[PDB]
Formats: sequence, C-alpha cells, structure tokens
Amino acid sequence: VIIPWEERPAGCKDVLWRSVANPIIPRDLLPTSNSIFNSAVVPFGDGFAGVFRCDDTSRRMRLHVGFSKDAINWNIKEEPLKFQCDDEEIGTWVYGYDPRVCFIEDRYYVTWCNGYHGPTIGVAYTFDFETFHQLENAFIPFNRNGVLFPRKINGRFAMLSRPSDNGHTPFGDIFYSESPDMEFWGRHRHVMSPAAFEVSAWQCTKIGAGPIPVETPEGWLLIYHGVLHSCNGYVYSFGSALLDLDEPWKVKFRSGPYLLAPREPYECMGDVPNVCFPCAALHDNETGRIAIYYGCADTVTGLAFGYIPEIIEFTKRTSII
Amino acid sequence: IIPWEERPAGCKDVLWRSVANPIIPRDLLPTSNSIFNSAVVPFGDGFAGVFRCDDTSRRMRLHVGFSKDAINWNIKEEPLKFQCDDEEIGTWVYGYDPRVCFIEDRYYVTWCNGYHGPTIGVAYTFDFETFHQLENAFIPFNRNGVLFPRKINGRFAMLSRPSDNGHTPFGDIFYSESPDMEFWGRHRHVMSPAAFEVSAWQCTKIGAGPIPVETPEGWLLIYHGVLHSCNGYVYSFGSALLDLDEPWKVKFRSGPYLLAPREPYECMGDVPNVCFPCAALHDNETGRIAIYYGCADTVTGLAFGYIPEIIEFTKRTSII
Amino acid sequence: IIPWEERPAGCKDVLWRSVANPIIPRDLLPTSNSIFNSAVVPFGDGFAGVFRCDDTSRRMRLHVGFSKDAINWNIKEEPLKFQCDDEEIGTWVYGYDPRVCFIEDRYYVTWCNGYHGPTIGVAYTFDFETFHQLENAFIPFNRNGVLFPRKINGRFAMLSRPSDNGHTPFGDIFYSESPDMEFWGRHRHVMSPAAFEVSAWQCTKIGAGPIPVETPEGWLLIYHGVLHSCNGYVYSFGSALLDLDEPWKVKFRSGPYLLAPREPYECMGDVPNVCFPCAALHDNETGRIAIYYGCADTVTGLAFGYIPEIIEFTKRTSII
Amino acid sequence: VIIPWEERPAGCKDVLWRSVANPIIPRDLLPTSNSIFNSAVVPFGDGFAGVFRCDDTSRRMRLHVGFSKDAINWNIKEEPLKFQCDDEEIGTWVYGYDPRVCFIEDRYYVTWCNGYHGPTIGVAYTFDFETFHQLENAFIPFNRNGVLFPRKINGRFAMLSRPSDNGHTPFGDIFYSESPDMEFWGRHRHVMSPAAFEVSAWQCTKIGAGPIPVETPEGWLLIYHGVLHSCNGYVYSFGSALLDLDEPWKVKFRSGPYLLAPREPYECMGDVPNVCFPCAALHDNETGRIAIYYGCADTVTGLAFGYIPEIIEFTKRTSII
Amino acid sequence: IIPWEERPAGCKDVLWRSVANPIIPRDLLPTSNSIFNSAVVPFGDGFAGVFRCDDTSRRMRLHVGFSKDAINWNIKEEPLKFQCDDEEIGTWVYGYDPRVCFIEDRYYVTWCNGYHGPTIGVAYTFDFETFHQLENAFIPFNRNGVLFPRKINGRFAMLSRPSDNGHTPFGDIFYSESPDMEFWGRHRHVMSPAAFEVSAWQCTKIGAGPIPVETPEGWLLIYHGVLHSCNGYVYSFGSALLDLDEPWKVKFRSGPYLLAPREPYECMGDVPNVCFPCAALHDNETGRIAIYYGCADTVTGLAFGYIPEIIEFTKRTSII
Amino acid sequence: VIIPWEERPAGCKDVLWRSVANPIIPRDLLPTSNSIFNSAVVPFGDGFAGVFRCDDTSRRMRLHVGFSKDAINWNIKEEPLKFQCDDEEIGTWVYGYDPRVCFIEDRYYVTWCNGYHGPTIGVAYTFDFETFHQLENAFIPFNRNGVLFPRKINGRFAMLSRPSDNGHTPFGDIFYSESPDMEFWGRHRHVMSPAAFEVSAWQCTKIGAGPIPVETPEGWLLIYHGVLHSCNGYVYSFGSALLDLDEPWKVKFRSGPYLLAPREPYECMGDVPNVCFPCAALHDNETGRIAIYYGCADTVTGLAFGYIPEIIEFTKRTSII
Ligand SMILES: [K+]
Ligand SMILES: [K+]
Ligand SMILES: [K+]
Ligand SMILES: [K+]
Ligand SMILES: [K+]
Ligand SMILES: [K+]
Repeated sequence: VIIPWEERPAGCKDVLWRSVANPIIPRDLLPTSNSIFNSAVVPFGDGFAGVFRCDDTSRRMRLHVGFSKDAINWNIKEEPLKFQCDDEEIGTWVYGYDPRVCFIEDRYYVTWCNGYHGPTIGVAYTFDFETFHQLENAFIPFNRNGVLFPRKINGRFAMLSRPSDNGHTPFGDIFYSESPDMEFWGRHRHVMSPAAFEVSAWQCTKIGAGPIPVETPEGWLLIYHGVLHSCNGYVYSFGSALLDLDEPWKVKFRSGPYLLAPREPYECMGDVPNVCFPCAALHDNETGRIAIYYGCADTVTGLAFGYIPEIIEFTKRTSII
Repeated sequence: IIPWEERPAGCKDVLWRSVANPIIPRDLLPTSNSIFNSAVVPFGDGFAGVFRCDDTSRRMRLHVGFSKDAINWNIKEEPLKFQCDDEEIGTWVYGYDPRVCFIEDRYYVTWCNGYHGPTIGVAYTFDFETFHQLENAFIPFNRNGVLFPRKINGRFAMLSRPSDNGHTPFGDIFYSESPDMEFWGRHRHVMSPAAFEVSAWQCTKIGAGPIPVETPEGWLLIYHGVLHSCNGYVYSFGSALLDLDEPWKVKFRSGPYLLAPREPYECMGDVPNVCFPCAALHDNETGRIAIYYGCADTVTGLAFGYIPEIIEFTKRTSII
Repeated sequence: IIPWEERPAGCKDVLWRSVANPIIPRDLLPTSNSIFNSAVVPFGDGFAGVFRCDDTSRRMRLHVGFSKDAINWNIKEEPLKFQCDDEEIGTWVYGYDPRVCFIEDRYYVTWCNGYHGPTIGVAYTFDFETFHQLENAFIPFNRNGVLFPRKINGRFAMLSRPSDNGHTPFGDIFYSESPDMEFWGRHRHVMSPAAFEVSAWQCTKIGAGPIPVETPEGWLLIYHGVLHSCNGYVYSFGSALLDLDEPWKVKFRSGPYLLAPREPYECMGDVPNVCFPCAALHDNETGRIAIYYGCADTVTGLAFGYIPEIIEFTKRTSII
Repeated sequence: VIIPWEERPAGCKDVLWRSVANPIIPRDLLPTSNSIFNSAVVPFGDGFAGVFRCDDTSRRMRLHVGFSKDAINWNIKEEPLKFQCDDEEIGTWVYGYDPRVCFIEDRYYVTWCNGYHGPTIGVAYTFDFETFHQLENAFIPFNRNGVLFPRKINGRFAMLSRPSDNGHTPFGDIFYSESPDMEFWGRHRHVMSPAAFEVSAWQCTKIGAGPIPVETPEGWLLIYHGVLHSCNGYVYSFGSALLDLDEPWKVKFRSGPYLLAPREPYECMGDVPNVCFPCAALHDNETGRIAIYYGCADTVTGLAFGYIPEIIEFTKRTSII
Repeated sequence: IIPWEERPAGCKDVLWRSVANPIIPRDLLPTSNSIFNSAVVPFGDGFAGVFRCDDTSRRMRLHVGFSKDAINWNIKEEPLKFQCDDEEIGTWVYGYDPRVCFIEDRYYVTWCNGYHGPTIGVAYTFDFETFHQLENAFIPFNRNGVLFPRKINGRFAMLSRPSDNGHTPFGDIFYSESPDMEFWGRHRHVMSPAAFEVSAWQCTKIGAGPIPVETPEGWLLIYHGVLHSCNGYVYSFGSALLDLDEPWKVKFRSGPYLLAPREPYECMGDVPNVCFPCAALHDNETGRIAIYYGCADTVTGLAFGYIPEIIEFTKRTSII
Repeated sequence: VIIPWEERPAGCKDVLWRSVANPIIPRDLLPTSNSIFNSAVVPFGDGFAGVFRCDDTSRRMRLHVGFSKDAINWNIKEEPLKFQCDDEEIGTWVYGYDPRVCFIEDRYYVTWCNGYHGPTIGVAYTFDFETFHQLENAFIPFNRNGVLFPRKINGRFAMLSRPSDNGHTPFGDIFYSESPDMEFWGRHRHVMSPAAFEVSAWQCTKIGAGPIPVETPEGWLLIYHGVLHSCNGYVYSFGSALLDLDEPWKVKFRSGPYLLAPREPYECMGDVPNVCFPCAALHDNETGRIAIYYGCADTVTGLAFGYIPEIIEFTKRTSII
C-alpha cells in the first residue's frame, strides 16, 4: 500500500499541510453531482476504494462507490449505491450522508448518517465494494458522526457517535459504544464535550469524530471537527486527541489549537462557506505518514498531509486536558 | 386487590377520576415540593413503588414507597440510592420519570437518568430495599423508557422517546430489544405525534406512560400527548393497541383523549395543565384498571376504567 | 329582548360581568372539550348562533345553536357542514373564530378557515340549517375577520387581521371592501398595537371581536389586545370608534381596557388568562349592549354596559 | 424583437448556461448605487425597457426605470421612479423592491413589493415608461413575489403571489389569484409548496415566482426560486414548473433538480452570499430561445440562456409531481 | 412595632405566610389593575412605602402609601412625580421594581426606570411627599437595584442585576459602590444562578429583594430565583449571607427556597407562579422579620420568620 | 508625526478610499495568529505604537502590542500583553477583544472588551507600551465598544460605550458616560440608536463606536459601525457623525449613506464574512488628512483615507437628522 504524499513545503512549520493539488475531487465530477465532499477512503486490492457523499442537482444526499489507483484521482460511480437488506423496514432509503469506511477482521464496514425517522447511524458490510449488506441501524435517532474502530476492543466492536437533534444541531458531545455482534449496542460512555469558548473556541459549540481512529503506541489518534459560532454562522475546523488504548472513552490529550481551519477560497466559498470537515485518512506506520481527507465548504474534497509523531507531540504539547 | 371506584351514575366517560384525588399530596415528606410520578406494582402482601419526589431545592429524586391499599402511601424520606460496580455509571446527577415492572424473576426500574444529558437508567430489585444499577440502555437524549412486562420472542423490550437537551418540542415513541438488559438494538419506530387537524392533544410530542398491558387483542398502551398553545403545553393522555408479537406495529390509536386537565389540581401547580400517566394496576378477571397520573407536576392522581371499554373506544375512535 | 343585568350599585365599571358566568359550560355536548366562541344574532322568535366547539380530539369545529333568551343555548351535537359548488374551497380542514351578522337579505358567517394555512372563510344562510360557502376572502395568513352589518358606500366591508402560520407575535387590524362577496380590495390599515409604555394590554397584537356597532357618531369596535408576559399572553379587550364613512379612520381608541382576565373561569383552563370578545347584542332604544366573550379558551361568558357610556369612556381615555 | 443570445458552449450538457459577460449590470452603475440585482425587463419600442431594483449607499430600496438597445447594456435613470396616484394614502412611498413588468392587452403593468404597513404587492401601469399610474395594492400584507400573467385567464387578470411575514420569512407557498378589474382580487388558489427536503432540498424552505409566466402549448412555464436552509444561512437556486393553461394553480410538472444555483464568485460573494434570484425573461417562440435575468448575491445582475423545448423536456423528465 | 403573627403550632417551616394574605388587593385604587411591589420603611409614628401599581392601561407606575400598622395601606391615587433639574434624566417613560431605605439622613428610592431601556433610577426624600431624582446609577440594561442601609467603608453600595431589553433569560447579582450617589464603580460579581442539578428554583436567574439586613454574621440577603418550566417561569425566594466588609463575597447560600408559589393568590393572576420579595421590616431585639412579596404580579402578600432561624437554615443548607 | 497617506485615485468621487496595499496586516503575521483585525494605533516616540486584537490558532482572543515606523508595516509582539493589577479579582484574565488606545494628558489609556462575568469595558494605562497598569472595569456587564475621548470634557474623563448582551447581540445604542478619576463612572447619556430600516438600513440593527473621537471646530467626528441584518447574517459598514463639543451625547449631524461597506474579497471572505469594522484613526489637522484602520472580515486589517473637511461636509449634507 503506497499512500499519497507530498513533502512539507520548505519553511512551513505547520503540523499539517494542504495538497497543492486541492481540491482533489471537483463538485461536478458526475453528470448530476452538485457537490462531493465526504470521501470515506480505504486501501482495496492493488489500489483504493471508497464511499463518497455526492449531493446531486436536486440537493439529495446519496452515497456512491469510487475506485482509484493513487487515492488522489477518483472514478466514482454515477449511480448511487443501493444497500441490500433482509428487513424491509430498515432497508427503506430516505437519505444518507457522513459515510465512514473501515476494514475489521474479515470485511469492510460502512457506516453513514441514515434517515430512519430522523438521523441515525446506518451500518453495512461489503467484501467487494459492489454488493453491500445492510445491518441494523446501531442507535435510535438522533445521532451521527458514527465512526468504528478498526479492530475489536476487548472482544467487541466499538463505535464513536455524536448525539444530535432533528435540525442544525447547536450542541454535540462525542460518545463511545460497544457491540458483541454489530446488532446490539451498549456500554455507552462519554468521550468528550465541546471546550469552553475561552479555552479553545474552534471546538466550543459542538464536536464530532472524523477519520477512523488510528492506533499509535501513545493512544488512539482521533482527528475530529469542532464548530465555532460567529454572528454569521458556523466555522468548522479540525484538530486531534489521544484516547486510551483499552478504554477509548478516556481522553488523555486534546489539542488546544486546530490542525486545520478554513483559509483557502475552496474552503471559504461554496455551498456551506467556512467548512473543513475531516472524513478519512490513510497512514503508514513505517514512515509515520498520514493523509487526511476533508470536505471543503461542503462543495469539494481536499487532502492534507502530516506526520503521526508530529501530530502526537502537538497534541500533547498543547493539550487542554 | 387493586383500588377501585364504580363509575358515577349517568357518567358515560371511559375513565373517571377518583373522588379522593389527589391521592398523594405535594408535602408528604418533610422536604418535598412535589410528588407526581408513582411507579407502582403489587409487592408481597400489598404494594410498592418508586416515586419522583422533587425537593424544596427543586432537585429531582426517586424515593421508595409502600402501601397496603395502593391509595395511601408511606414514602421513605431518604432518596433511593443505587448500587453499581461501575463508578462511572453509578454516579448520580439526577433522576425522574420512573417506571417499575416485574419481569420473570425480579422487579426492574427504569428512569430518566442524567448521564451527560437525559437517558434511560436501568436497575433491578428483589425487595425494594437494595437496587442494583445496570447500564444505561441508550445514549442521550432519551426518556419515557417503559419496559414490557415479559420478553418478546426471547428478548427484553422497551419503549423509549428520543428527545433533546431542553424542553423537547418533538417526540416519537420508539421500540427496542435486548437479550441481556445490557446491549440494545433492533430499534423500531412505533408512532409519531398526530397532525394537529386530526388530533391536536397529541400533535407536538407523545411518550409512553404505564407499563404495557397485555390483552388478547394486543398490548394496551396508555400514553401522553402534548398540545402547544400560545401559553404553553397541555398534557393529556389516551390509548393505543399494539401488535402482540411486533409491538412497534400500532393496530389502533385513539382520536380523542381519555383524560385531560380539568380539575384545579390538574390545572394549577408547578406546571399547569398536566395529566401525565405513569403507572397502572389491573385485574384481568374483572377488566378493572386503575391508572396513576401526575397532576400539574405537583400531586398524584388516580383514575379508573374497564379494559374492554378502553379497547372498544380505542378501536371505534381509531385514527389508524 | 336582549339579555341584560343591572349594574351592581356602587360599581363604577363601564362593563360588568354577568353573575351567571359562565353562560356556556365546556362539556355541554357529549364530545365537547371547550366552547368559547359564540357568534350570536337575533333570529325568528329568538336567537341563533355559530359556536366554536373544540372536541375531545381537540379538533376545531363549528356548531349551530338556538336559544329563546340568548343565555341558555341548545347547540347541535353534530358540527355544521357547508355546502360549496367548488370542491377545492369546500374541503374542510379546520374552522374557528366564527362571526355572524345579517346583511340586507341573509345572514353571513365568517370564520378562520384552513386553506393551506389560516384564512377567512365566508358563507351565508337564510335559516341556520343550510350554509352556502363562498370564496375565502383573502390569501392566508389571516384571521379575526369581521363583516360590517351593512354595505359601506355600496360595498361589503370586512375587518381582518394579517397573521402567520403559528401563534402570531404581531397583528394589525385592516379593512377591506368587495362589491360582490367574492373579489376584495381597497385594503386600508385600521390600527396597530399600542406602544407598551402607553397601553400594554394591546401592545403585542390586536384583533376585532364583535360585529361593529353603528352609532350616530361612528362605528363602535370592541377588539382584543395582547400583552406578552414572561409566562405567555394575556388577552384583554377594549373599545374604539371608527369613522362612519371611512371606517379605517380611527377617531378614538381606549387607553384602558374594558375587561381583562380576573375571575377563575378567565384565569384557569385550556389557555389561561384569556377574555376574547366574539359577539354582541344591542338595543339602540335603551342603549344596552351585551357582549359575549371566550374565557380561558374553555367557556363562554357575558358582560353588560351602555353604548353611550362606552363611547364616553373611549373618547375620554383616547390614546389617539 | 431581437433577444440577447449566446450558444450553448462546446460539450456543455446543461439546460441553462451563464452569459460569459456576467455580470451584465454592475453594482455601481449609478452614482449612489450599492447594488442592482432585479431587472424587470420587456421589449419596448425598438429596444427594451425595464424597472430595476437599485439599493443605494444608504441601503434604501428604490425602483428606477431603464432603457437599452440590446437588453444587455443598460441606461438606468439616476432618479428613482415616482408613481402617480390618485389616493394619497396608497400613493405614500415607504420602500420598494421585487419589481416585475409585463404587457397585458394594451399596456405595461408593474408589480413590486410595496411597503404598506408591511410588505404587500403594489400595482401600476404605464404606456411609455415615463408616467406610471399607481393602482390599489393587490393584497393585504404580508405578501411578495407578485407576478402577473401576460394575458387574461377566463376573462380575468391573474397574479401569482407568495404569502410571507414581517421578516426574513422562513416559509412560503406560491398562490394564484384573479381580478376582473385590477382593483378587487379573489378566487385564491394554492399553486405549490416547498418540496420535502428528502425529495428536492434546493426548494424545501420556501419558493417564489420569478419571471413572468411564459405560455407554451405544454402549459405555463414558470421559472421560480427555491430556498435551502444550511447551518450558515439560505442558498437561493432556481428551477422550472409547468402550470395548466386554463387553471394555472394546477401544476403539471415540477423539476426535481434546479436549473441554476450559486456557483460563480459573483453569485457566492456579495451583500447576500449564495443567491441566484430570477426576475425576468425575454423569449422568442420561433427559435425557442429564452434569456433569463437573475440577481447575483443581491449585488449584481446576471443573464443565463436556454431553449424553451429543452427546459420543458427537462421539467417533465425530472418531475416530482 | 413590626407586623407579626406567630408560627402555627405544628409547622417546621422557616417562614409562614400571614393568614390575612393578600394584605393589599389588586383593586385598591380606582384605576389599579395590580399592586405587587411594596417598598416599605418605618416613617414618623408609622410606615411609608413606594408601591408599584400597574393601572388599567397596564402602565407601570409608582405611588406613595402610608400605614400605621404596615398591613393596611392608604396609597395615594396620583402616581408619584420625581423632581429633577435635568430634563433629560427627569423624563418619565415607566417605573417599576421600587426599593426604599434610610441612609444616614434621608430615605433613598431606587426603581427600574426607563431610560432607553431598563436601568436603576435613584431619588431621595425627607418626608415622602417630595422626591428629588438623582442620576440613574448605571447604563441599561439593569434592574433589581437594592441599596445597603449604611455606607460600606465610606461609600454608598448597591446590589444590581444586569439584564437585557426583554424578559431576560439570565441574571447574576452584582455589587457596586459610589462616594456620592452619582458616580458608581468597583463593580464586583456577587453570585450567579445555581446549576439546575444543585438548586433548580434559582438556576435561570436571580435578583436581590429586600434591603440587605445587617446581622453579626453578615448581611442577610433575601433574593428571588427563577426556574424555567415548559410552561414558563416560576419565581421562588431564598436567603444568603454576605460578608459584612466586602459584601460581594457570599459566605452561605440556601439550597432550598424559603417560599415558592403555593396558594391560589400566588399561582393564579396576571403572571402565574410568582413570589417576588420586595421589602422587609425587622426587629433585632426579638429577631422578628416581616417579608413583603408580590404574588402572581397581582397582589401583595406578607410572610414572617425569625432572623436567627433563617441564618441557621442558610448555613445548614448552604451550597456553597 | 508623518501619518500614512495615499492620494485620492483619479476619478474617484468617494469620501474615503481604500489603500492600494490592503490588507496592511495579514492574518498569519505571528507564529500562532489565526486573524489580526483590530489595530488600536497611536503616535508614539519617533513612530507609532498599538494594541492589536490577534486571535490565535486556539481561537482565543488576546491583545498584543505592536510598533511601526510608518504605521503601515507593523512589528507585533509574539507574546500577548499582560496587565499588571493590584486587585486579583479584576486582574484575572478571561479574554479580551475590541481594543482602543488614546493619549489623555500624560499617559496612554487602553480600553478593551474584557471578560468579567461577561463582556464589560476594561481600562488600563501605559507610559511606554511595555508595562500596562490595569484599572477598574468601567462598567457592569454587558457592554463593549468602549472608546475614550482624547481629552477631558468639563473636567472629566469621558467614554462612549454600547450596552449589549451575553451573545451576538441583536441590538445596540451608543451611550456616553463620565468619570472624575477613571474609577467611578456616571452621568450616563444616550447618544444614538440604530436608524429606521427605511431610512438608513446599513445602520438599522445596531451601531457601535469605532476610532477615538476626533475633535474638530464643528463637533467631535465620530466614525462608527452599523449593522444590517440580511437572511444570511450581519453586514458591518461604517459612517460618520458629528457630536456637540461640550455635550457629546448630543448628535448634531449623522450621515445617511455609509462611508465604507464590504466590497473587496478581503472584506467579504474570511472568518466572519462582510465586515468592515473601524477601530482607529491617525489624523493631521494641518492638512486635514485622516487614515482610518479597520478590520476586514474579522481576518485582516485594512486602511482607508479621507480628508476631515470632506467628511464633515458629507456628514452634514447627507444628515438624517
Ligand atoms: K471521557
Ligand atoms: K409503527
Ligand atoms: K387608520
Ligand atoms: K396547486
Ligand atoms: K462573589
Ligand atoms: K443623544
């Protein structure tokens, strides 16, 4: 697996740096796409695969499969994916957004914000990114920013989530839950809350999980978004925390500064201005390299690069825990 | 021997209020401000319950109570304290909205438990002296958690009511199952508030009340509904019938309310215009049912009816 | 022979409540939850009315009533249906806020009629048994439609109250005309809520109540006003005098109210703290006026006064 | 009558395409103009005339007359338009915006959102775009987006409107009404409501009529805006519907996708970000060509081009009715 | 000789309502709609006060009252007019929330005075006949202004409550000093609403009531607290002890309330569920204190207690 | 003192013109700066000094001292400034923004929006822009936009303020207060309220003082911001008023039009879009030159130039009183 990479520019001191090829996925890649801004990406085969949020010209929210040789240039299917489901009630499509994908043990799991009398977390698996078998929704509405851990945590599946409401939710804590079987969920634990505005305002309104947690010797590296409320709306930035390995609802370090915030025209102008919303990462433990995918202005998808050891140090050095 | 009063003569109402309401006064304890949830079950030679008693600090606490007749209560002055092996879950913040039922071999208690916002707490007891707390069933925000009094195809089942962090302006009843009273899933929507032009007493939000009452025709669900006036919410309650095997499937749902705020003790107090049903005792032999409900979030009331009359009213006036 | 009761001696109030209030109870009908609009007129050897009767489903429906004395009413159990040649307009969604007056050859009914939101429905009857529905007078959102009881310079005329899709937090009274009871126009603003520092009982929103009463010095308009407290709205009512020929021109408007919620039947009920005037009977010969009003959106009450006194009060306390 | 036209760019598949000379009217055309973003345009004499919303440097909303040879380059009068009115109360000017202009039988009629104890629909006529005779306001407040039909229907004048409130209204259905005399109005009928967000979210908060309805054998072509509410405010897009010829409150087809939505910098940045608000169109039945004027970010005016038969085919094929 | 009624036998309550409540009715004056702030002090061989009397126009005015026994009040019909040499500050817009205390050589009156929004008006009087207006103490928005009854280290001192332009959803008590009753500063935060899970009767906002009472253990502050239900605000009141020398430092603060809306005259009226303390008379030799408070923003009521008992209560139940 | 100046562009008829080198202070000037958008600038020594609002990458609001030879190119201290205070209660730092600086008789005074149980006006002095001595907060919360007068008025210090609330306040009048000693404040007077929307909508939601009042023979020249509320948020523009010399709460003239409104990409895009927030001015009575510093989009700092006599004449001739 060769992950995408660009070397940190000369004299850049930032922990993460934007791809000079951003945006890597344009808003109009498909004949009917309005925007493409969640890219739930993983290695697959001799390349990469992913589940993409592609909102169409009707402003419907759909998920599409994509493939790529280099993880930068994507061939996304024109037709939305369809989930196969034994149960007619759960298998009913209303809408879907916020996908996340990860491989656990023997297959790829997809979670997404699935409408079922409100936003909840849908769950499906695939062996091949062609047929997807839909499982029970993991939780009762309202919930989103569902993000699985990439292995079992002491014998059970684990998921981060984000209790919400039925609108543009003005609050949001990260939570942790477990399941023995991808059907029945429990042992719910609070992970963290928005910071106080006077401490770290980029994350003081609400927060939610981003990429699949990345295992490091110093804890699970969580890349997560945070919201700040100005008089003219919300600004979405993102940052990092380290979670205990065995009890990942225990936050050990949490960054004060953001890692990335809306700065470039493609992040500050578009369907929802001033949004950097991380959705996936690819990483390489040998080199420490990480590549983070993020939606820009809810319009296009970008990539940013960093080193895991540098991120860990930044997280601990600036920690507000 | 559950409490009973015959319908007044000439009264054609399906439910009739006890002539002795309120049956529990606001100031029964030395520091109680209000007492308005009564989660009542038969126990040993008499009755037991878990009661929401808000104190003079306006803190929300649960207290155990006992009664020989189910009308006159001796409520413990100390609040109930749960035992928990897990210190994280075992931390008390607040508690309201209790419900109590016997399932297979023990009594279970659910309540709206504070855990970074309202969720549904779960505990068991054999004796109403020691309570053993289990995992909270769901992530916040959730309340009106009401267990079924037996397993449904080999699993525990619970009605709930996803909510928000404040005075929630919405709310559907949901249904979930668990094999072990720890892990929960198979979530199914039961019902939504009605359109205001169909049935406005239940058009803002709804929530389950007493434990479901099994009948040959399905589960008898007594639930509250809210109407939003310019000067606030009005809580009334009514009746539905749920499928026996798949209780998320609603068979019949009443258009009219069974009861709504009328009397001064319902219409004046800490939260005016509230009738909030929280428990029921019934006898299948005679069809008699006795429904406990909170009045004005201040005091506790009792109402009477017959199960076959309620069922016929529910079908005849059904908006499904 | 309009209803009347003498001024309690050593009462100096412009209006005084009937000692028999409430004159219509909430449960007069077997399925009524509340009865609090009574759009009353003389008819044959007695009186007839269209009443807002909300049922135990909290649906809003209109029912006909009859009475020998205008105090004790026999209201039909079944809601009235309108007859309409146009299927789209004749679709019933909900109805409230009725008003009734005789114009020239027949009685006209207006009400708040649901047609993709609140608007003003219009109908005529000759007999109070069959009602023929005409075009809704305006586009939503509008209510408190009140016809003048004769034409104003060759046209039908109506007061209205532009509103929104909810519990509207604003409301001016407007005036409109129509040559044919179908097409409406020449809209003119009558008045806006007062500044709270001047007259706070009518500072949030106002609306017309009774059919305007012709006096030789202009139209007596009895209208409700709303005050917004931290705990919701308080509805009181008062008086204005409109120019005879151009009734959008307000000549005098009272600073103080005439009546405000005081009694328990006004202060406790489905919507607390509401006195909402809906009709009036009067006798020019004696100057007597009898004013019907909804109490707490639950029951109907009556109040009495003298036209000349009300006019004097209106001029003397005028904020215009 | 030679309407403005540019061909569809090479390989463009879109039903409408933007003028490459956008914006066609700049914000600062008049000495005190702040913004010029409604252009109610008609053929007149040997060229074109129009009534324009020009908000000045005091942010007052005024209407101005303009003229043009080619309908792209405009000479707008510096002085605001004054209406003559026989009734001094109705003739009182508080503010005006949202103009629309059309010729009905023997004269041009102007409607606008006119302040009369709140927004309502004002009405006037002119024969020459010099003297304007003000008629009665058509409706009681609150209402705007008044748009006349360009001929009588069943022997009456007809007008689409849009019941509103006293603010930045968070709802809005399109209504239809008739008048025998341009004075008394009635026979009010509901045309359509915002769509469900799951179905077509660009038009799920509110909608309102745009250009004068365009007669086709297939019904009235209505171009209308719709609003989507994001966390960061409203996004105005526009689309198309076909109304029954004889009973125009009856919608026959209604597009799922939008025709145009904010995409270019001049639509995304300015006084009100993310607005494409259609206001007028010129069309030529012989060729099928249509040119649609629309306000961009409440700052400038743009043009877009299409073919009426293609628009109708799109409206039908993608219909949500 | 302060008013006094002994505690009923068998009552463990720290305060008890007078059995003759309400002591001032809503209709005492010819045009009074409600009378519910009574800023009372000893004066001559009896008592005086400034009273908030809202009229039938719902305008908020202040009127002077006198009483020989402090229970039965003769309140003047004419609103009080302040004399002021500056016409800008002297302009009357509205006035409510009065408080009155003697400091050194005269009586001082504070009130919520409209000056482009609510702020704290200040005046003095020697005789309760002429009132001389001083500068408003603060910029809007502020109210619940309450002076200390002597200087604190050579300065006048005042508690206040920063607010907004509406029915304020927040509110901390602050402390400020002035050398000269014109320029104010050294602002210090006294306290904030409590967390709802700790003491919900005081979790939305709080504000000072009676003039602070000097005790050997600190200043006894009686203050109101607000709880926010789905149906509005509930106003209760409680006690704190402030440091004698630096009175922004709170030493003790009651978890429970001392009094909360319970009787019909507190629960029903213009603003339901309000007990708003506004003044207190006390006798240090016997420990007796008589607390005046508004009831449902309609009438005025009286409650009694013993200062040593209130202190012990405040200490024993302190949440700090 | 040689104040920065650029000559009025040929053809330009505006009363103020933007520097051709805007933004003069970039958002990333400091190693940890997210945005730099208030520049409270004064002559000092052989050049200029200032207190600057620099929000960091944690989105904390801090004040930093800066120095410049020319008042355009600034050397801002990396470390936030710290206030010295004898009282521990008042000396507690929670947050600070909205700085203003002016020399009064013998020292420089700094005001800012200081957190003390909500937003209030902090006050400090400095002789050297190295040590700052904090005084009592001038008012009880909630208040901001505190701006001292640059000399005493009838023997007293004087300050403009702006009573607010605990959020993004949807209202705002300018008030005036006095103090004999920079400790006790009083004699509060209403200066002005927002204008009616039908008169001057750029200033109809709220208003607040900007630069230190500039004394002229015709009154105090107040440059102030005004807010307009669109469906998509607030737009901040600024204009001018003349206050009576002896009783500065008496407004004598107040402009109808604005002087400046968000127009350029650096005013329209950034952390808070569509904001032009004036915070300071340098002026020369001999030449009438004035240079006005202003925050752009709450991101960067810009400069604009004008002539005081032109501004006085514009203010009077366009007066809405
Ligand atoms: K945690
Ligand atoms: K169901
Ligand atoms: K008028
Ligand atoms: K239709
Ligand atoms: K303190
Ligand atoms: K002034």
